[PDB]
Amino acid sequence: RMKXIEDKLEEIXSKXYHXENELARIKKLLXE
Amino acid sequence: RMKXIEDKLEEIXSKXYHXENELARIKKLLXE
Amino acid sequence: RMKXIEDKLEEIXSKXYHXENELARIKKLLXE
Amino acid sequence: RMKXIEDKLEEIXSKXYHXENELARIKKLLXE
Repeated sequence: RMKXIEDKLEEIXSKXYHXENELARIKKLLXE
Repeated sequence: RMKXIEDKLEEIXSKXYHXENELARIKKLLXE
Repeated sequence: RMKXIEDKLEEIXSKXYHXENELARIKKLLXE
Repeated sequence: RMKXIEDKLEEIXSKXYHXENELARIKKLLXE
């Protein structure tokens, strides 16, 4: 149930870091 | 619980703006 | 509540089309 | 309800593989 959905949403937290970091992978291929 | 999941989904709202804006970062590296 | 979370997850459906289509924006900047 | 939300979140699992694989599409356009 409810708490163990909340603790899936706080995984989908991890995937929305890994969104950020692996876009910021691409920006720094495109970079400094 | 339920309402404070809904108010996580409306964070995952924020990450799916930041999807958009930081793709639209890349499109404008690739741009005008 | 429950049904109106389900009908947020089936928005986050829409954002995970717009993931796809606006990556496939970038692939076709990078293209045919 | 609850279990069939959990089994939507474990689809949004599939979309956050397809995030990964179709970014890693772009990295290997940009590549080896």
